[PDB]
Amino acid sequence: STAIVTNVKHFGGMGSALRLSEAGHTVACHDESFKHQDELEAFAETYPQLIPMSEQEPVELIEAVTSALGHVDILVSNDIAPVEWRPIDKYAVEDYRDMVEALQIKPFALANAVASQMKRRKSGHIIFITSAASFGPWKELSTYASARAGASALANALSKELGEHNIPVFAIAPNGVDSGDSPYYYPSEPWKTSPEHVAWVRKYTALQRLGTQKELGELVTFLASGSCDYLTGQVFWLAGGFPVVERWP
Amino acid sequence: STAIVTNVKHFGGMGSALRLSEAGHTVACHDESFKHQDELEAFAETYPQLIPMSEQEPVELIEAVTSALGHVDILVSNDIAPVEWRPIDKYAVEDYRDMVEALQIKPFALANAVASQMKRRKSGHIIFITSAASFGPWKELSTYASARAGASALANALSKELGEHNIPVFAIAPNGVDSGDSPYYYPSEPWKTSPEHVAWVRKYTALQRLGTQKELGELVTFLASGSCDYLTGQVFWLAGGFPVV
Amino acid sequence: STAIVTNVKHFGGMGSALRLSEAGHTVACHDESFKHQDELEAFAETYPQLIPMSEQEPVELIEAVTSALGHVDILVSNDIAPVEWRPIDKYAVEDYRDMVEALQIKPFALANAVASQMKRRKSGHIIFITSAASFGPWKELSTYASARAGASALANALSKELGEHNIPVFAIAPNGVDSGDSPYYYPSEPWKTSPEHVAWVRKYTALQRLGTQKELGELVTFLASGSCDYLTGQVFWLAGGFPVVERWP
Amino acid sequence: STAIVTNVKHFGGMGSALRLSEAGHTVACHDESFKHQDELEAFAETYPQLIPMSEQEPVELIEAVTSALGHVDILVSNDIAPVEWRPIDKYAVEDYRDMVEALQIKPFALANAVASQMKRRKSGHIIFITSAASFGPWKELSTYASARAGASALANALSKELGEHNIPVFAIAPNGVDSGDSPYYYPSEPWKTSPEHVAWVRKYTALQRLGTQKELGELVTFLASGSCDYLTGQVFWLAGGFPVV
Ligand SMILES: CCOC(=O)C[C@H](O)CC#N
Ligand SMILES: CCOC(=O)C[C@H](O)CC#N
Ligand SMILES: [Cl-]
Ligand SMILES: [Cl-]
Repeated sequence: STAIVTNVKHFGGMGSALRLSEAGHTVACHDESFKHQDELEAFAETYPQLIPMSEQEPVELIEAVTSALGHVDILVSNDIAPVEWRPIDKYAVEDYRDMVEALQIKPFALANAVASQMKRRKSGHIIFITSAASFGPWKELSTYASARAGASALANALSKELGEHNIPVFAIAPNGVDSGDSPYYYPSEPWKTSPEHVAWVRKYTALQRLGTQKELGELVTFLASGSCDYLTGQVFWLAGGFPVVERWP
Repeated sequence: STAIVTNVKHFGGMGSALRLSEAGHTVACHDESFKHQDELEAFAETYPQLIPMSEQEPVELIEAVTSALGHVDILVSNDIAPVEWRPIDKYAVEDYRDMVEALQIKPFALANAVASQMKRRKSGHIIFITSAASFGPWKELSTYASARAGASALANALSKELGEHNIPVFAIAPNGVDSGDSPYYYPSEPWKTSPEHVAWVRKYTALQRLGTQKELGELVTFLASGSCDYLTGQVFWLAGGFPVV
Repeated sequence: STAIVTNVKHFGGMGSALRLSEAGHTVACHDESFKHQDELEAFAETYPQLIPMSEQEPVELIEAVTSALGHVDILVSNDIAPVEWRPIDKYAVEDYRDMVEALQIKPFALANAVASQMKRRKSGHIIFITSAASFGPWKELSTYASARAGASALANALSKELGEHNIPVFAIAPNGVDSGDSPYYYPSEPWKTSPEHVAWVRKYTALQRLGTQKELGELVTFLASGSCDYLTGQVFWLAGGFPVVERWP
Repeated sequence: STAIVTNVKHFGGMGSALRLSEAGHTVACHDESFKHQDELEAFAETYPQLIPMSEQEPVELIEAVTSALGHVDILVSNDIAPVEWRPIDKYAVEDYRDMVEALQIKPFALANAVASQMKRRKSGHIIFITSAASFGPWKELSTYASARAGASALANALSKELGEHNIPVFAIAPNGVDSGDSPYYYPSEPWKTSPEHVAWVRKYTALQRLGTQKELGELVTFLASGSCDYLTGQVFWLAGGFPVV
């Protein structure tokens, strides 16, 4: 079993890669910083179980992995963009097109690049990492919440055509997952150290804590194992019960 | 009260434009065919209570309506694109982009173009016509279902920020709505006439029939009326109960 | 067209009755207080357009209305119970059975009592008034949120069998609808006068205000008019955008 | 780690009990047939790693497990009732009550009976097995679909208060899961053997097959493991993609 995890330094990247690899997948990793050989080889050295790739674009990346490693069994599309908290009327149309490019077009392109090989052998798994923002409580996140919805609905829709070929498709919609040094989307500073951030979390999530990288990695790996292919199409709300609101004053 | 309905000859266009008009709104209309003065004039003669514009892109359409009728109270973004049933590996990436542009970037642009003047007047209603295909039963409809889902979520997201400025936002997600001569998406031929289509509609929908332009128009007109602003954010599933098994 | 509205003094009762009647329905009204003729006739006097009934139980009530007025076209099941904000382990099983009796069994019994006459003439509308609590943000409302869900799912399920008979079925799930002198569920004191209650509302709803009885009545009446039978099965979230949560600290 | 699985011979019972056991939980089992020492003993011989109880009602079942194995870490409320396809006007009101009691009051009672000891230990997992029939495509299933929806919402509601005490709550809503000899709800005869059933499953579900007890059991065991507590509140749609059109 060979896996691709994208943007491996951010968001759900490391949880996914590290846990897939503990389980025994062979894990090829994409990141933007891997443009640079200095960065690539420092990651390889830091994590000798993982296989970093330099390729950046979807068709590029799939083919390199296929040639180097024989075929792609598991695709984890771990998509990122910075959130821009503007009122609607202060965006340009181009800003949404960029957001949609990074969050919705991307996972479609990776799924387009890899499907035919997966269909041909009647096996594969496909996992999009999206966001609990999809139909959520926030305001002034309109470009971000909607693009994430497009992505979650894509996974569900793909699940229905790819069933005949024995290929499960899933979407994982997180909130409040600790991201360590990564700014996407809950870095340990400030979320783990600033007393207000710590309090906001305790207020508004049912479990009263951040979720861990391990919990997200454990999920990606459960879905990829083939123990429960029958859940195909599921959007998973990986949000620790967020939001909760307290009883009336 | 001034309204804009886009792509007026297709999908929920006529339903929406005609009902708004009966209700006393001044309804400006957009459509691709109004590029051609020829077609525009034919429309205006047939529909003296509607006012068809030639303008095609969102900002010029909004500016032109604003300048000739003096402020948009109501936007109905009636969005359409040719659905092509294909398996995921047979599409060009560029085909998804085109489909997202017509079904998803376009309602954003129209909202983006009208939002600041509605906030200033603290008054307005915004309606996206999307689709019941979002998270639906279909296969090989992946581009369409997902683009339409993006558009529905956009309506919900905007309702949340625009509430504060007294501006309700809605999506209407149809299936099986009669589109007359238009092929977007259930044209009278064949859906009303071919025995085998009539029976498919009768089997997989609860009311056992197609929805009408009057039903669609009546919903748009109620939403826009100011009578039930407190539904803001809602996705209405206009599908007569589809599917049934 | 003849309508029944239940518990007419509470919740969505008056909005429903008054607006149905403005539209030209003949409106028969049920309330618990109508047990007492003193209360009945004061309501009749106060509102001469409306027809109060004394009957309390579903079979009882339907038959009286049918005999007095010829047939029932529109059923508005406007169901109430006091919410009890306990932790789960502090309920008795009986407390949930009571809640389920008042919120879920009741609307089923009224729909059971009236269906056959509606099926026979191939016309009718059925409206349950439930609650946005159904899958909501609250805690320690567990008996209340779930019973309301049972009721909303009932409406949807009934819509699918009653389509062949041209009978639309809907569920209206409110939050924060001003209820005047009624304690179910947002009385004007304190919600309209106490500065904290007013503030909580501004914090957490998108429109930053209570919803009105008129807005709810306008909806029941729109659905009953037959202008848009094609929405059958809809659960309407009549909650003014609740909940919203502010940007990160 | 101690678990309880109810109605163990039906629906998701064996899936759940057997997988939990393989994972090192001590699994107590309940079932109507364990009224009769006869049947209980036959079960215990066949399944030496499972421990069947005779107790029938929620509080005695919980007390008896607590006293013989010393604290319930895991509740799996595997709920069942005979579905009778009838139109709304043909049911007795009392038939809805019975259906609500078995599918909805029962998981409440079991949760109600175990919650305080889990809060004290700040440790526990609670899983309801419900149904994909909630807001589904079926007609004349009104009592069943609604009772199951009540049960699913109960899981979500409890997750919200029990979070604070470190106790995750879940529902699993199945369709088309092989139930072996059990008639709740897809027995091997006929669903595995009759040509016409095999083809219906093949047509209306995306994976074109029935789910297995191993798949169900693997989900329960993952949820209960402590590995992904942050999903708490989730309704898992275990339906292989049903329906498709
Ligand atoms: C705008 C706040 O961010 C989120 O909603 C969640 C984020 O997208 C994913 C995580 N963790
Ligand atoms: C427990 C708080 O009450 C609600 O959720 C809304 C209420 O049930 C209906 C209204 N208005
Ligand atoms: Cl349509
Ligand atoms: Cl099942």
